Amino acid sequence: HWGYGKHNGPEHWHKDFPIAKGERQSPVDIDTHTAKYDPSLKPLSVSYDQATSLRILNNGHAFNVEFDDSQDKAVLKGGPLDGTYRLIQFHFHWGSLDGQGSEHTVDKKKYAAELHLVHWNTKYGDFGKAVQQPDGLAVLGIFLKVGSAKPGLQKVVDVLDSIKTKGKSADFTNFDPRGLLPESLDYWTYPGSLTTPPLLECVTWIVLKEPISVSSEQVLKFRKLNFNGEGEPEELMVDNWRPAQPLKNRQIKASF
Ligand SMILES: Cc1ccc(S(=O)(=O)NC(=O)Nc2ccc(S(N)(=O)=O)cc2)cc1
Ligand SMILES: Cc1ccc(S(=O)(=O)NC(=O)Nc2ccc(S(N)(=O)=O)cc2)cc1
Ligand SMILES: [Zn+2]
Repeated sequence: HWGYGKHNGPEHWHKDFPIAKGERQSPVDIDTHTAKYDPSLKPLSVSYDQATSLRILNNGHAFNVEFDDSQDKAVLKGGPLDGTYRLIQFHFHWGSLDGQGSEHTVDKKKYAAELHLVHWNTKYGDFGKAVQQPDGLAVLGIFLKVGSAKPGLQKVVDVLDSIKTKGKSADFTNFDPRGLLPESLDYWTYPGSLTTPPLLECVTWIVLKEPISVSSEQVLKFRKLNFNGEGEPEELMVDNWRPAQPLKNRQIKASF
C-alpha cells in the first residue's frame, strides 16, 4: 500500500522498492541551461491516427486510459528511440492546487499537472518483458498549465464521476489522444524510471517543452476523484506526484 500520504508516500517507498535510491530514477528537474541540443536526434514521430482506446480505470493512484496494444496501432518512433514503441495507456499526475502537480520540473518550476503517455518497445513482445530491459519503455510527458480549456480533454473529464473510487472502470472507446498534444513536438530526453513503484529503470523519457492549457474547471474535476474504494473514508486523489530525484550520471538532451 505505497501511496502519496505522509505514511506511505515517496519518502517511504525505498523500504519496499530499494531501487527508489537508484542511479536512474525519475522524475528529474530539467535545468534548461544545462540541457544540450543534440543534432544526433532524429525526428520524433507520434503516429496515433489508428489508436483504439478501450477503457478508463481508477487504480487507486491515478486513472488510466487503456489502449488495445495487440498490434502496432498507435506508436511512437524516432527522436532518441531505436525501433517502435506501442501506446498501452496514458494517465496524469496532478496537484491539490495549481502551483504543484507535475513530476518533472523545468528550472524548478512545477506545473499544475503532467500527462504520461506510456509506450513499450515491440522488440520485447509484451509490456511485462519490456519492463525488464533498460530500453523497454518510452514515456511521452506533457505539462499542463491552467488557462483555457482543452477541448480534447473534456471527454475524459466527463467520465470521471463514473470512476470516482479505486477499482472502478468504464468503457472508453473512440478517444483520440491526438487532442492532448501541444502544437510543438520540441522535447528534452533522458534515461530514467517509472515514477511509481516498482520504479523500474526501463524508461526513455521524452518531455515536451510546450505545455498544454486546461481550464480550472477541468483540473478541478480531477481533484474530485478518490484514492479510496467505495464505502471507505474519502481521501481526495490529489498530489499524486513524485518529486524530482537526483540526476546522478545523466545528461538531458534537447531536440531544439
Ligand atoms: C478486454 C481487452 C483485453 C485486452 C485487450 S488488448 O488489445 O490485448 N489490449 C490490452 O491488453 N491492453 C492493455 C493491457 C494492460 C494494460 S495496463 N494494465 O498495463 O494498464 C493497458 C492496456 C483488449 C481488450
Ligand atoms: C514488474 C511490473 C510491471 C508492471 C506493473 S503495473 O503496476 O501493472 N504497471 C505499472 O506500474 N505501470 C506504470 C507505472 C508508472 C508509470 S509512469 N508514471 O512512470 O509513467 C507508467 C506505467 C507492476 C510491476
Ligand atoms: Zn506517470
